[PDB]
Amino acid sequence: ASVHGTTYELLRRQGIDTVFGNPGSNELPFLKDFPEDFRYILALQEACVVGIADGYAQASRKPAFINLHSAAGTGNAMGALSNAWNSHSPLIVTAGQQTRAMIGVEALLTNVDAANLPRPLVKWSYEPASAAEVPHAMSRAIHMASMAPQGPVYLSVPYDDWDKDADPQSHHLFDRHVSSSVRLNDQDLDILVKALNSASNPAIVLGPDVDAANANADCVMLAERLKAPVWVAPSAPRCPFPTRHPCFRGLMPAGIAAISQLLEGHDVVLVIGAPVFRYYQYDPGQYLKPGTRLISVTCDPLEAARAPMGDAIVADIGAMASALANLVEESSRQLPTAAPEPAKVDQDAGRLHPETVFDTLNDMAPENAIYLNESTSTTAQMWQRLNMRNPGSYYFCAAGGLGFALPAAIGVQLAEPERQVIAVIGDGSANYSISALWTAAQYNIPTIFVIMNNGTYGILRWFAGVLEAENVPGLDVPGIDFRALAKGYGVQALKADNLEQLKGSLQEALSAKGPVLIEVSTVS
Amino acid sequence: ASVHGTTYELLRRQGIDTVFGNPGSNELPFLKDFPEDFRYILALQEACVVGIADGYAQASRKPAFINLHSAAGTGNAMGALSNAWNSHSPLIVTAGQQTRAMIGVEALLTNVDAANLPRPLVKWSYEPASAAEVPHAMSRAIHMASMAPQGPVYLSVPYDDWDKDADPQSHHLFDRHVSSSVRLNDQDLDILVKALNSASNPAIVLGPDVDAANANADCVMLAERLKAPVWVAPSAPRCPFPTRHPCFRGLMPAGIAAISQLLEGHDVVLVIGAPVFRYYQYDPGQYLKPGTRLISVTCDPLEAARAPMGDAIVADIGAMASALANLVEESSRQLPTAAPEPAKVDQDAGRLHPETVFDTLNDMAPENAIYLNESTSTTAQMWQRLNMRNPGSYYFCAAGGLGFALPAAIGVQLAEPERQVIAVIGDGSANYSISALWTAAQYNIPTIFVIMNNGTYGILRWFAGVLEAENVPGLDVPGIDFRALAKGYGVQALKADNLEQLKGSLQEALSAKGPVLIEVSTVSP
Amino acid sequence: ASVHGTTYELLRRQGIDTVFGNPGSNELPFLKDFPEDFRYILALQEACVVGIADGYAQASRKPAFINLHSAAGTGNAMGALSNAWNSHSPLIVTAGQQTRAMIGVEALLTNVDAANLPRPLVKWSYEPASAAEVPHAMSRAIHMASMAPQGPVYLSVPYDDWDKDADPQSHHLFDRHVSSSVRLNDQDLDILVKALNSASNPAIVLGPDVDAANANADCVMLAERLKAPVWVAPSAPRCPFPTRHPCFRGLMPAGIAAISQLLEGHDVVLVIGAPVFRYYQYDPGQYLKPGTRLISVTCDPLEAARAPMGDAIVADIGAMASALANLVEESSRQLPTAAPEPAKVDQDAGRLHPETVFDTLNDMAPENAIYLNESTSTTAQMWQRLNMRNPGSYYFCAAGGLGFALPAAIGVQLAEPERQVIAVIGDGSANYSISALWTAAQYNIPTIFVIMNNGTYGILRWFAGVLEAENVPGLDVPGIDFRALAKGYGVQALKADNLEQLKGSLQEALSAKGPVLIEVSTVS
Ligand SMILES: Cc1ncc(C[n+]2csc(CCOP(=O)(O)OP(=O)(O)O)c2C)c(N)n1
Ligand SMILES: Cc1ncc(C[n+]2csc(CCOP(=O)(O)OP(=O)(O)O)c2C)c(N)n1
Ligand SMILES: Cc1ncc(C[n+]2csc(CCOP(=O)(O)OP(=O)(O)O)c2C)c(N)n1
Ligand SMILES: [Ca+2]
Ligand SMILES: [Ca+2]
Ligand SMILES: [Ca+2]
Ligand SMILES: [Mg+2]
Repeated sequence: ASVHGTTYELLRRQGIDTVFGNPGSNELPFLKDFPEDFRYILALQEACVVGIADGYAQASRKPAFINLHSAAGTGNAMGALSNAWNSHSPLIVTAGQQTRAMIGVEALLTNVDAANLPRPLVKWSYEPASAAEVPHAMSRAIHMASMAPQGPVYLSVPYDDWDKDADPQSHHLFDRHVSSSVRLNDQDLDILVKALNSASNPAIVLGPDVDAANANADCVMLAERLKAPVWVAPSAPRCPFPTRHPCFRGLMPAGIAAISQLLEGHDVVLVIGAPVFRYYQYDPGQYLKPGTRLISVTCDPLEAARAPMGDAIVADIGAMASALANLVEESSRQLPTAAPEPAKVDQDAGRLHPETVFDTLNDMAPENAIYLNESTSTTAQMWQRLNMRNPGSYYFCAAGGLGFALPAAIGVQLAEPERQVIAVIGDGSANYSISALWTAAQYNIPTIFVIMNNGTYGILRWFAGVLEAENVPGLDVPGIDFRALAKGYGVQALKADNLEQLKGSLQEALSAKGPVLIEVSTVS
Repeated sequence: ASVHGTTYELLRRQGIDTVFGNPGSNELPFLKDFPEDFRYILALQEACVVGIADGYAQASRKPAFINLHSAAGTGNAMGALSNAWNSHSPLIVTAGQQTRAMIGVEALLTNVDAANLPRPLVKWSYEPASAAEVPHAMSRAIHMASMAPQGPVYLSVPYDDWDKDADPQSHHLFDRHVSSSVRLNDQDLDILVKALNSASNPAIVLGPDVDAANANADCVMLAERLKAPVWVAPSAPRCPFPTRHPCFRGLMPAGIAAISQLLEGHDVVLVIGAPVFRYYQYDPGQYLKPGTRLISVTCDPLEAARAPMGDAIVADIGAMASALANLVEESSRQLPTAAPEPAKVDQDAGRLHPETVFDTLNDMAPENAIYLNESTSTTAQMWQRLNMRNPGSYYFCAAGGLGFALPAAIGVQLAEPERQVIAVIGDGSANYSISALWTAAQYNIPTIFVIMNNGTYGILRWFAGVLEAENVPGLDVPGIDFRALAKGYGVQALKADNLEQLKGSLQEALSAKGPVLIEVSTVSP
Repeated sequence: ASVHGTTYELLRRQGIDTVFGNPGSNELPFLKDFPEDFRYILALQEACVVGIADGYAQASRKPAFINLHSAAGTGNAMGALSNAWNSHSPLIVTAGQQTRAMIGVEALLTNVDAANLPRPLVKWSYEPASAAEVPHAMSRAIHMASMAPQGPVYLSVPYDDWDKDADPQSHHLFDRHVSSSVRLNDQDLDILVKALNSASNPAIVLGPDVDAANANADCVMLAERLKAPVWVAPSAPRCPFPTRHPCFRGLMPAGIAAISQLLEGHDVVLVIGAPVFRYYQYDPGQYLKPGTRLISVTCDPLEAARAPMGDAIVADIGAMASALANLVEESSRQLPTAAPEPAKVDQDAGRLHPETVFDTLNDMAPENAIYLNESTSTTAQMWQRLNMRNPGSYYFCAAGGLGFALPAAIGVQLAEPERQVIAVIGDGSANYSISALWTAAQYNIPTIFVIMNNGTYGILRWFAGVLEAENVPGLDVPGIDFRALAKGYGVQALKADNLEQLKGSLQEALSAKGPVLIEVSTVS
């Protein structure tokens, strides 16, 4: 058997049947004789390729396979990999390398010191020392990406390797099962449950790894058992809790003082599946107010190590959430009261307020809709106004790297064809991966794109105000016609200059058969 | 003085007055109080920001300054940095980092292992140990970028550093002059000259570093004195020789066997300013045929070390080219036999052949026009059919990384407002950096973009053909409206479905005052 | 408080009270005002510092703290870090950096690209961006080194940081508890238990991580339950099992074909706490013969991902071994019969056979002795002839990096003052970290060093034979007088040119009160 055949059988047996790519000469030998049982998803830009695979991996909760072209292709994908690292996305990234005979002279398309290129944004980077080693390296890549903490991995393969003969003993690779679904030992776990039962005013904080492990339901039960208010960790890449649940308290502000102030009065704080903490703005103060004890459960050793306070437990979030939810006593305390419904903002017949857009989406979108957010100046309003009952309903670039939501929305839609994906993207962020639109049109992926157009870098303007910075250039982005951009890539475009038009467009988009883009004129 | 004021004074004193950027919160403290003598050029994407800066640096023959945001921004620009490494572009890439007080907890926007991120694609990568060191670090970066072999450098700066006090002794950095324009010592230089003089059949091979050093004229004199045929190194990122000069033989095919054959018979082969060699396709054979002696002159130690044959000299192209040009004696040998004329290919009144397009461009474009090529399948024909007699008249992505030409065509146009830039770009390549068009509109850079739309990844379909590779997915890119994309970013758009329309389109484009995009319906392979 | 005080308090609160080091100017501001509750162990060389700390960490099953000088000091120690990586030794390596004001100009003693230097032989490499962060960085290092899979970490600190003001919120670091004591979920653990109970002919293979977790007893129980033969994985760094137990089958030869042959007939092979596998010699063949299924329990994701065959479970060895040992049913199968005692080799009145030396050590050493092996050409003989009943009784360079055993023997002896340490080192290996002897004499660490002198690189001479390689230079090391070297460093020395002198020297050595070195004349 050839390395080519052996490799595809490996992918197939490990449950991988989709290839997200942008091709090059180095990758032709691998793409040739493409298995009929495999699917290839072309994106025009590498940043788009990874974004789409990222959305697909996250929604499907399974590793995604990518094929890029040498250093140039890998390089273009770097920004996307930065997000994938933060969101623990299981991405197997392969890139074609020059033929071994030509690597020495550094011929054109040679990926120099290839393993080093994507570092430090991957848990594993590797180039095999021989063709026969390739299947085994691929097997390594598959399990490294899938083991906790999940993350992107990198593999470089010289194009001449694929036709070579593969080692017959590679058959042992096909059916390897690697598990990391583990939880705290019985003894220590009982001590933890003791502590939770004995707390007089517990609070719970959930991060994206809860949604990734589909432990949302288990967390809901745990909260109901402890009668505890629930928060989502700051800078949230996902949503791990029904946002209308009486326990839900909303998105924590990404500041040190702000968070210790919020947790004040809570004697024990259970953090599940989140870093402690993913702060953003400079907000000096106490990490925790005296009287508050923090206990962290995380799947990532790097997160437990760098937390500046509290105890940490490194385990699988799914197994841990399940264990706790089923072991804690039912507290007699009153169940928390659901937060009040957001106030209706005053809306004239002009440009729409971000609050109005969200309220309208909430009224018109299906109950099982999936939202992506890359509208940076309106994130807070988005969490308050969208009712998200189900898991996997929200995605936001995990490292703050723009260009994520647009291609990811296509990947997510591909992963969940029964759920309407609605991406809310700012006029600024939209340009980073605009060409992903073409993939949506080409593969009939009925994703809905809502472009929030206020002609500027909203968030940046705000920051410039709180720093008091004057004469800052490059904050404005006038002169972009997004309907023409969407026509450029074969996507139906609509405009919403006002509320009347916004409802009309939303109704039309929801009904349309293919992907639709709506340009909304929002206030500055 | 603040680190902010000191750093801007250093850039000012070092001849930098332009900043290509895409801003983020980590960079606000730096962009604030933007000096009135500085000019900021905004790009919607990072790849686009770097590409434009690259074109600007290569055409101006001076280092370019870039400001990006954290790892996300730097990452988006990696593909572009691969090209820049290969073309020795002097680029100074600075990226904002999180406040020092917030790095430890790895807050959002922290650039982890910052200096490691752009490796191995930069000459130098660094994050200062404190605020006061920032100005010094910036100096190191400026000089690392400008010193032979020129290249991109990376500097990460925590945003809280800008408002801090600078070391008073930082003033010593302002007027620092560093020179690397050196040449072979007199003794060894005379020996080399003697070799060239005694050669009975020398050949010359020029690389992109010749055009970078503006050594084209000196190389012409040298070629004329030696009466030697002149070739351009394979995968040529630039043009270092008048393509219509009688010594010019053309672009070398990127194959080991193809090159040894072309050089057969030449007792002495002098290679100037090129890697040896930048092969591409697998084309196994002899590196050099017996009886052929090769001498390479490079400014990059890495190039001299990796060459699989010949002697090498690591020196400044400018100085070396000038020295040799004026040292070699005039040979009485006869000039090289005149090269045949590119045939006028068959063309009906339907979709245009790439050759028809190049012939028309060469007939209508000004003598001092600058071309940028990102049409991968038509490169060979472009070189045969375009008369480029001046320096700085050609750019092609140096590492083969697509997404170069479009933004770079804007950078080049900015650097040379008196020369008409004409980007020839395949429908595939055009998508990698499409948003760059917005920058041309916003700042009214009158670059002309010619999109060769054949609906496919031409070069790939061909390579798949020779490999007898059947059932290869992802080679077709149908359903792309480029006039609509141009409109989306505010650029005037025209279309050419046939020869007559192409001519009229070019005429209109050359008389336009702003950027113009022309979608050309070319024949699919 | 100062960064200096805060830091010593953190180490104190985290259980650290010993600094192994070799000082430099960059380390003076750290070492000044050395806390009275801390002890400092000086070594003449860096490879020796880390070797000693490594031995101490392995034997105490706790993280060892190290202090080295800048780049030159760190550099000198990288061979030893190579062993520590393979042994999963929890070493916290700290190295002084130039003052922040001088790093830019690259003054003398400046550690350029400090974080990159130790890579990739460390779990985590870091240099704080400010002095106030030093304490937090130290916290990360401590936890990163202690979390499974344990291993070495590296922190570079500019010497001017120590005298700076610490962040008051640093107090949150002091009592952080981080646990990775985890095991497979009940559901999946039940399936594994069933597979083991239904096994018709199971075998067990143990690695060094068993002895590290002190799960030896649990493994014994598991073995007796299942009535299964017990191997030790190849290239063994430690001894995870009593070598005279009825189930004990010995150390597996370090080859592919040899191991699959040995496992032939066993339907289920359970590998615990070992890579799969640490092969050495070139022995091509089947990874496993048909009919043999393999299950591996490892605490290291890198090991699980790279095994060429079998299923894997990534969990804590201590927790998993305990659960399994108490869950599996008692088999009705007949308990294996103990391996027959090794034959007595013929010994004339001249030089000594390695076999004779081990037989004599076994006869005269205490039952709780601790052996360290650096006699590369006599490892097999050593495993068969030494009866090691207890945990922590054997150590061997885990990456085959020589210069480990001499200093490590000192570290182990320091960690275990009640157990006699006996290091068996070849004349060749003795030279790599010879100056370590000084430390044993300085602090009167009564380690016994047995030098096997055959005046050559035995193992190398043997390998040159298999490859029929002739005319190989540098294989002989004549003219080394080890008694004079011991005298040079203040250690009592004895000689043994024959069996009668071996017995004599051994009795005196064991009766000795300080360290002793015995030079034994062994056959070629
Ligand atoms: C790749 C990348 N480039 C730049 C930034 C910095 N950045 C963050 S938000 C933002 C403005 C986003 O504009 P828009 O999409 O309009 O959101 P708005 O603030 O207008 O709601 C920028 C430039 C980033 N986070 N990632
Ligand atoms: C960033 C990047 N991605 C992928 C490739 C591989 N690649 C080389 S040529 C090519 C197709 C280019 O098509 P087009 O621009 O239409 O030129 P044509 O071949 O059609 O003439 C691709 C995908 C590359 N060189 N750079
Ligand atoms: C630092 C280091 N250098 C070299 C080697 C290679 N090596 C392994 S064993 C050996 C010879 C050891 O000889 P000795 O300690 O006398 O034992 P003998 O083979 O004589 O029994 C060498 C050179 C190594 N493993 N580590
Ligand atoms: Ca905006
Ligand atoms: Ca094309
Ligand atoms: Ca020896
Ligand atoms: Mg890198």
